Amino acid sequence: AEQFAVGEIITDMAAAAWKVGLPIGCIYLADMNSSESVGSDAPCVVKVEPSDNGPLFTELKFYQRAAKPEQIQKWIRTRKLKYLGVPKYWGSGLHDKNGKSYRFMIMDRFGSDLQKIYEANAKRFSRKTVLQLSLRILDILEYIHEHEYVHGDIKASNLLLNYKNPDQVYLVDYGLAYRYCPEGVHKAYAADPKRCHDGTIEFTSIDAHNGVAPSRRGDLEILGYCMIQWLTGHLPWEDNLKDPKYVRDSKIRYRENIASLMDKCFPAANAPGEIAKYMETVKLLDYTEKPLYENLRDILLQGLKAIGSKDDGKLDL
Ligand SMILES: [Cl-]
Ligand SMILES: [Cl-]
Ligand SMILES: [Cl-]
Ligand SMILES: [Cl-]
Ligand SMILES: [Cl-]
Repeated sequence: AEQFAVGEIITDMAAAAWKVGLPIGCIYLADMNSSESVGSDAPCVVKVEPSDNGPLFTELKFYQRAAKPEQIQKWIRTRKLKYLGVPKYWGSGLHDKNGKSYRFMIMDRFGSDLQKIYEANAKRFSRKTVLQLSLRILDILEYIHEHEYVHGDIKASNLLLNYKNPDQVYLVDYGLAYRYCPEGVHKAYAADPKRCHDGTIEFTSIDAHNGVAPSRRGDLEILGYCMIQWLTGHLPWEDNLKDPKYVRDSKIRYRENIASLMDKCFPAANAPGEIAKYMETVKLLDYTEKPLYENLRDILLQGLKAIGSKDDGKLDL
């Protein structure tokens, strides 16, 4: 069931016209309407799903609320950032084909995901790379958290490079993102019966393991586990992913004793102190507490000093 005729022109709900190209779920290259065919260097994609697909509705709502082009540029200029790794929303609508109803959404097109680059690099990323990636992820999490959402599923496969700049990383996939703070009121410490997702097992938060709705501390903890994975090739619990009980137990005990996480993950002494410090600060957060994002970035910046570097934006990939 091909939802589009290749090269057709579709009009979104604001009457913006787009042309549909080849497939890169169901995701087609896309560009502005013109007499030219959509090419392999197209700047957008169009995602299309049945109109009763829950995840695309959720993601679309996130993008409409938090990823308006002007909204992101405004933030970038005011916070004095080089860029912001939240993808831009370009439009959406309803498409009916073959007696079926579909929803589509136009968004930025990206280059490679980090997971492929990570594997091509024998499952290792330098300390330089990890610190530079993570500073930019903290800009992204600060942004989405300030617009009432948590991601709950940060990982290398959800991190894409700017197609035209290998130093800019973007966080994608908001189909199971969660609105933790609707209208400024924080969700209570409790399960959300509308939410079925626990994140990705190896990286997810102790909160999600405990069956409660994800909050901001959860996102920062997920990034902690990513940083260790990226630096070492491994997480302590990776041999028991099939049992969630085991994964949660190891996570809980290692939070209680961060020095033994450092000893386990970086054998023969020598753990990078900024990672331990980062974890210690995240440990301090209550469920509903606003993180001190700039302090977290500072910690990471001390790491860059230690290695003879600076925040020069170079991902080194
Ligand atoms: Cl805003
Ligand atoms: Cl994750
Ligand atoms: Cl929450
Ligand atoms: Cl929190
Ligand atoms: Cl290995």
